[PDB]
Amino acid sequence: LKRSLGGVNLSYANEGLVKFGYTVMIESDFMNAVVASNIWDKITGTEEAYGVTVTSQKEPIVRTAFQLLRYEQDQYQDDVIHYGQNFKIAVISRLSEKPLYLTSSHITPQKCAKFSRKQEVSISTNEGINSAWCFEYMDPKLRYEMKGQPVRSGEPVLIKHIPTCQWLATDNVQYNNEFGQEFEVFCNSYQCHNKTQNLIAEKVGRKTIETPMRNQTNQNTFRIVTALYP
Amino acid sequence: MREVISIHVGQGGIQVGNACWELFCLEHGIQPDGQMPSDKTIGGGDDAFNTFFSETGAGKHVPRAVFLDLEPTVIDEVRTGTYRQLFHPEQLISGKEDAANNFARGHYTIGKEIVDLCLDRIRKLADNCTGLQGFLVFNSVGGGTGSGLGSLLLERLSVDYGKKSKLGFTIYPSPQVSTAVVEPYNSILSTHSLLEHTDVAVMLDNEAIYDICRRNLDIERPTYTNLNRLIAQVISSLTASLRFDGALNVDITEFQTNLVPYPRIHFMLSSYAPIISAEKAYHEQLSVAEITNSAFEPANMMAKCDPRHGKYMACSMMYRGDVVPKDVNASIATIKTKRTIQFVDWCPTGFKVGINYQPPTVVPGGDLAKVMRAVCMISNSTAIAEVFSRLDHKFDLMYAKRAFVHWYVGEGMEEGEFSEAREDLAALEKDYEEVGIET
Amino acid sequence: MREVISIHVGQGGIQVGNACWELFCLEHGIQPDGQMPSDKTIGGGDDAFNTFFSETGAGKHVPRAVFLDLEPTVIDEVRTGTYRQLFHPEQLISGKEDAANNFARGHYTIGKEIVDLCLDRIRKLADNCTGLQGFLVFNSVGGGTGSGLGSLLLERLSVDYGKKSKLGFTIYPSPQVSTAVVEPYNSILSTHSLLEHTDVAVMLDNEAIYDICRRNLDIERPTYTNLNRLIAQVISSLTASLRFDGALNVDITEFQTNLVPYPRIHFMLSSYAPIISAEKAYHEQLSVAEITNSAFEPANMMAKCDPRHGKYMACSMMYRGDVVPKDVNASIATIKTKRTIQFVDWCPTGFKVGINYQPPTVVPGGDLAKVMRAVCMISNSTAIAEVFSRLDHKFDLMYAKRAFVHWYVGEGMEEGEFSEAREDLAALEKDYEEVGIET
Amino acid sequence: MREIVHIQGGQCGNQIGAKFWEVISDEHGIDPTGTYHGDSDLQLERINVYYNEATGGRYVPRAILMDLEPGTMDSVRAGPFGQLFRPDNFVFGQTGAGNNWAKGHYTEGAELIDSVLDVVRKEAEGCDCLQGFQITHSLGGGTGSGMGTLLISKVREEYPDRIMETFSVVPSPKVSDTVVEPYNATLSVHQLVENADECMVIDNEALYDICFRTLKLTTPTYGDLNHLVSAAMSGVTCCLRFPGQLNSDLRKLAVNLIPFPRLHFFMIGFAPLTSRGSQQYRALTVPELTQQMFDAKNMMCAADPRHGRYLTASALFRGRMSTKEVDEQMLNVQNKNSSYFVEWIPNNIKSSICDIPPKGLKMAVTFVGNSTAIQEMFKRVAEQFTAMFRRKAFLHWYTGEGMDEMEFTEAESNMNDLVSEYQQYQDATA
Amino acid sequence: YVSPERLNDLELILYEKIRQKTLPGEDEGRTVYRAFKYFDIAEKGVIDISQFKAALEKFGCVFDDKEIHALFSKFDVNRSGKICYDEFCGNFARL
Amino acid sequence: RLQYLGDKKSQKSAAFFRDTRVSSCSYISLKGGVPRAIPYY
Ligand SMILES: Nc1nc2c(ncn2[C@@H]2O[C@H](COP(=O)(O)OP(=O)(O)OP(=O)(O)O)[C@@H](O)[C@H]2O)c(=O)[nH]1
Ligand SMILES: Nc1nc2c(ncn2[C@@H]2O[C@H](COP(=O)(O)OP(=O)(O)OP(=O)(O)O)[C@@H](O)[C@H]2O)c(=O)[nH]1
Ligand SMILES: Nc1nc2c(ncn2[C@@H]2O[C@H](COP(=O)(O)OP(=O)(O)O)[C@@H](O)[C@H]2O)c(=O)[nH]1
Ligand SMILES: [Mg+2]
Ligand SMILES: [Mg+2]
Repeated sequence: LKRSLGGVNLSYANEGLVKFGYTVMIESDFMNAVVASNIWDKITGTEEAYGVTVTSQKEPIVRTAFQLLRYEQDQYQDDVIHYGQNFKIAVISRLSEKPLYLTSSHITPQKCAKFSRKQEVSISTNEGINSAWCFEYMDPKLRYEMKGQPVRSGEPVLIKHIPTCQWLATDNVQYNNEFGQEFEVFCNSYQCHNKTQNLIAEKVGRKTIETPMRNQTNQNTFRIVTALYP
Repeated sequence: MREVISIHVGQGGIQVGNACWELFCLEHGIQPDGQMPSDKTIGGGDDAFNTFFSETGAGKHVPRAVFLDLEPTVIDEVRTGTYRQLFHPEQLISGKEDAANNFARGHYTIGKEIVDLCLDRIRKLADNCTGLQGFLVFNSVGGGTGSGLGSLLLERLSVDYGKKSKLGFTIYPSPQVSTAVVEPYNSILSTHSLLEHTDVAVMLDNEAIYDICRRNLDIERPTYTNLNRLIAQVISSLTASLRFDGALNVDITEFQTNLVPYPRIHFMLSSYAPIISAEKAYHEQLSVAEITNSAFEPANMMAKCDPRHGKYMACSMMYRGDVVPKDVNASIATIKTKRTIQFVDWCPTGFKVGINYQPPTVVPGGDLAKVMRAVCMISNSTAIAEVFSRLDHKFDLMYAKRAFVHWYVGEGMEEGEFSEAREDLAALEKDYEEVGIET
Repeated sequence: MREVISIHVGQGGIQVGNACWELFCLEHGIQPDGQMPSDKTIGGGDDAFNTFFSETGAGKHVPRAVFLDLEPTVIDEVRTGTYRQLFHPEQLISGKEDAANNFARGHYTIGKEIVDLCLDRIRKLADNCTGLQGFLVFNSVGGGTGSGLGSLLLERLSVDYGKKSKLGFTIYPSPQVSTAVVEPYNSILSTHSLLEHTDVAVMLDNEAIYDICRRNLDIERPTYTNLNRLIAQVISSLTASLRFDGALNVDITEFQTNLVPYPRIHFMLSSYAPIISAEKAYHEQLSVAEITNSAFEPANMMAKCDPRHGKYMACSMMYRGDVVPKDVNASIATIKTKRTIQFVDWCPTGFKVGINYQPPTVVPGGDLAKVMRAVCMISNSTAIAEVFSRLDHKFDLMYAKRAFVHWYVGEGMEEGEFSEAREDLAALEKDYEEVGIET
Repeated sequence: MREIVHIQGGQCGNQIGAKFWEVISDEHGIDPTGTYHGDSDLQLERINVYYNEATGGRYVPRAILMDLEPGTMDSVRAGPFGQLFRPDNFVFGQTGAGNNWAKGHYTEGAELIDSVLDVVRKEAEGCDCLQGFQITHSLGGGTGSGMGTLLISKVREEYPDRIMETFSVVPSPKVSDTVVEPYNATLSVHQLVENADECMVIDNEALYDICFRTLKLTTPTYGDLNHLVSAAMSGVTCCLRFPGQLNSDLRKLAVNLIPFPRLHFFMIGFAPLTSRGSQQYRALTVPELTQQMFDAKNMMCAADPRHGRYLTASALFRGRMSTKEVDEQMLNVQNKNSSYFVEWIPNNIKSSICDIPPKGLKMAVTFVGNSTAIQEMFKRVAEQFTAMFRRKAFLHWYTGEGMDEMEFTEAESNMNDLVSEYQQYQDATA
Repeated sequence: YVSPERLNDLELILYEKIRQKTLPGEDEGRTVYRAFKYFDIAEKGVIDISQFKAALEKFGCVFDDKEIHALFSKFDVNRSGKICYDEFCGNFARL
Repeated sequence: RLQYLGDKKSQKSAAFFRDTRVSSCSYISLKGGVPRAIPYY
């Protein structure tokens, strides 16, 4: 508890322009909780990955802080993060000695979520494709003309996996660990089950695959938040 | 690209269409005024309402149905009701005078001058549609205008269209509780008219519906409104496969084969479960295994005939909710192992399992609570023999002295129609017995 | 996964049934609201509520109970009582007319119009259960409804399920403090029904409880609330092992193979200790030394039958608290040393031992305070023959010249049946006399 | 270089397809967007086998999705991994099949065959040297069995030399999902014998038995069944994309798995499988791998290989293992399981070696074996027709397509003796 | 909103629901009173908005939170927030 | 070979279970007018 509850100070946000380097939190807008990490508990994984937990308490703690370090050199040398610009979740240097990265693997009958039964999200030390992520605007219609646009702190944020294209969200499922009671974290697509006749859209050509025609519910809603004061 | 045009005729048809359309509109989220909230039009191009709705291009959503009736009372109520602005102000055709429980009247005298408009309207409605999958017709057999226009419309559509599949959700007379006294006639004649011109029919008798509500929902004084609501639930369950994605999908064409080994006599017996009220809802598990078992209990049956009397030919299961597919197959095993239901010797495999994800939707003012699973019952067995004979016996008893006949003879009907039709009724009281029985 | 279905029928059972559940409710922390908040425990603990409660998926627990009685008077108070929101709304079967303390009415004419619902409820209840270990039924024998419907219900189960063991707690008329005037008739005919149908019977005569209440509790004006409290303890006393960790768990299946040497000799009497109030307890020591010694005190037995008047045939004991097992052996050995308590020649080992750690739970506002130890003594002895004899003596005088016979005769029960009862009841007695003879 | 093509049809055939590309996309290190991000330089050398080069550096699968109902194809593209397939390659009508084998082969399915035959020919012509076609579909479904087979039938008239595969999910009598389940499969089956070079039969019961028993899973979803079948797919061509000590293209297996020209129906199995709660407690190495793979229950066919004798069998070990251990276990299994590697063909087990283990596991194998034990499946499954044929009918839903009786009485005349061909090559001895 | 007669209409459907659920020989007021006496546990005679919503859902009359609040305020003239079901049931009996 | 096939000649015999819509297999023997039905592939 001591180290985990060690002092943490979230960095300020200027002009609401969250930029790589500012120690930020990850909240669940619909689940009203903040993503929390654990180093003690060990997942059933031969590699070194560690479980994650979403916590209702919003008091700031180091274990709930991550780092947004540029994932790959790109044309966007200016520091403002752009939609669809690759980036990685980085853990605070205080939680663990070795740099820890959150990662997820594909569906598998052998590899499956402990509770949700979906693709699990892993806090491991792997250094491959499995680290990338890219923001995407909440409004379904704007999904197209947001490419390359600035992201503003305080605006709702969804998450999807570039290696697999699954959204990281939270659901009302209980979980057990030392740090009291908590919910689980996993990646999935809670797409509105209603179907859209996309086939005829192409041949008739009224529409293109790029603009999505399937509503995405709230349970995937995440909103980046900065510290209260500078 | 897939749509189904719903055709309604008669008092019962009009009311059932009203309830079912309320259910469909609420389930798809279209507000009563016909204008979707301006926050969920992302899929407006394709969406799912195309199955029952055809966008006007400016926002309004037109139901793909037509209402016909010769009595202005019900048609007037629809216009003055809270759904006034939804239906098209010409597709609810209005009659002039009532048929008054005379199947002869509604088929050769008062309906000739109006059937013409129905054909034109239906053709115009179908023209906009692109992938017509089938037609649904709800009608009240024991009602004059219902059977008459109901029969004439089906006969005309036969020649007009041909191979298009179409299902008949009739409302046959109750076994002992009665509303009309001449129901045996207008019931019998309609039978022949539908027999060789409709491909599939399902019984929806009343008393069976009434008891189901009393036993489960605990409403000792139910009105017709409670009756119509369940029927809408059955329609939604049957059609949900066409508008909600699922692992196992059943289309209207998936029925003419999987349950129809023969063309001429097309009949069914259905049931529903669960039907649970709030006061008795949260306190129970509502497991998939138990729900399916409750389905085959004769007490919950939706027609006044105990299925145990004979042999089951085929049965189609359509689930909606959070059913785990592995659970579905296990459940069927228990049904087959139970010795209380014995399949007609030939059934080799007459189960068609349908799995859909979207849960049933609850409408305000209804009796059903909120549930996470459901099962639909559509299976025909030799048990549909009681319904036909029982109607017939009354026919002979009341025809043995030429009673009530003159109401028919002087309206244009020849005398030979009755003689010929009853021969079809004999041709139906000597059908479901050859395999009802080491041959 | 280990669950037992409870059956309650009749006025006598209902209140004793009422007492058992509350303590059962208390022991798990499920407040009458239907919740188990605990120390904010959600998934962070074992699953022990299976033994007597079932999970509904989200929230509340539904007890595995079915209630039967022909007079809605008793059911109503429970339905509107302090636990109104716990029991299933419809599983509380309610009758229309009182059994009027006549067996013939309760077994042949009015009792045959409600069993159908009972079996239907039970069959569905067993479906949810996966590790059914047996049945526990509470009933009264001195009442037409009690013996009648209870007997018919038990018979129905015998064929429906068969090998499933049955344990029933009945309430026979007191030797002299007795209320009903026709109670003996119903009892004997009840004995025939359960003689060859039930497996383990636990005598729970009422008068014995009064002395236990008065002498030890030092209460001179006990009420029906007090007596019910003791019974719930024993009922919770006997089955508590299956659901909590213990040194040597003992399953309900391990009574027919350890307490009934012969198929017909299956009637057994109970006793409880220690018994101490909330005033004079902390100044007394309550050691395994004397607690076991008191349990064999004839005056402390839970039934009005002197164990000093017959040899001991087989015994079974369960310990709870912080009892060190070796303390268990020491208490038993001296008992054998004492010559007052004597066993039969053919039982070399006649002590079955079991230890369960959990301390008995205290329901505030009662008579028994929080002690750290206790023991339940359940033993079958040949001395119980007298009680059956005493009932027989009552029957002969009141049946010599047809006392109240016409009331029973007119309901349909044959006159010669009583001759059947006398034959069976006396036959069992003559069976017991031979068993006690020495080799 | 010796690339192949895939034609998956029918909702059943489509759903399996939906994951295989999911499975394949991982092995070559490709995410949904169609961009390369792999790790090992060997990952990309043999990539041309399943993808075609495209502008912008993006790759698209060489797949043709064929269906007669609109919902299925509308379903896939809007879901995860929905961008890989070329939009043009899609083909669908406005009618549907409705598990009517008649409608799917003469009236509706016949009229649209032009497009699918139009698209299929073009893609095959593009490849430098077409290795062969692999056809996946459900004979229990309408479009797959009914219209899907014809494409299998027709394509033979244009490409006589290339070899075929079929991952057909034949339905089993235990739990039937359709009453028609037993007038669409066989009529597609009968045409299957004369054209299909090889046949893989996957029985649903095996999947549920496979999932519940070994995986120790509680509430599986079709996503569970689909992937396990898909994993088998990677085994067939696994050695076709990575270097190894002992390689064997899909041709080489064909030579050493079919004892006689027409007896081309196999049973397959995938190992090793263990539950989430059991991984650590198991020491995974070469010799206990054989115990799982040769176990009958591991088979995906409802038939029990203990009902008959194995004719020929092949196994492709996955994971980097030496050459010595692979052979020796074969010698013992042959001798110990001699009773079944029947007796007139010595050492009827083929061996393969590949050095790319499935990501996240260090040893696994794929099984493709021929054993008369398949005879039961073609004897019992729907065996009721022989008694249920006698009464001549259900016809009115199938003569609606001009089908006559002679097309049925003739089939057994052509079809009478499969086991009467398989049975004979089970008791014969030198 | 819900100021206009829509609140009265909701009462009309509600009155129908209890009328359908009413047992023979008893008025709707007793049927509504028994449900209120079933839901309440304090026995004081006053229930909160949550209890009122639970009673409505049991009868099958389920509406949005705004409508439930409006109905409660319509009969809660005092604005204390603890409506008395004794008068609430009596009004239904009169109607 | 072996395998299976369909039946496909409906409007032939039994004169009653002919075209009785109800998945009723093919038709009804009635040669003896007694029990077992025709026991889709
Ligand atoms: N279950 C149910 N049955 C209805 C309903 N409305 C009408 N019916 C049936 O209709 C019968 C009464 O005659 P109708 O068929 O309604 O008469 P109609 O259709 O208006 O024909 P005409 O009266 O000649 O104009 C009753 O016996 C009912 O079985 C309804 O809302 N629910
Ligand atoms: N100790 C005890 N005995 C009871 C209780 N209730 C009923 N009895 C027994 O029941 C016998 C009389 O039967 P009833 O009072 O009529 O109850 P019943 O057996 O259900 O018979 P019915 O009134 O017809 O329902 C008495 O002699 C009691 O021994 C109780 O609460 N405690
Ligand atoms: N294993 C597996 N079987 C499937 C899947 N989808 C469908 N099926 C099987 O396919 C059968 C039905 O096929 P059908 O719908 O008639 O094929 P279609 O006519 O092309 O749509 C069912 O019995 C299922 O067992 C799947 O994703 N996995
Ligand atoms: Mg009318
Ligand atoms: Mg009583």
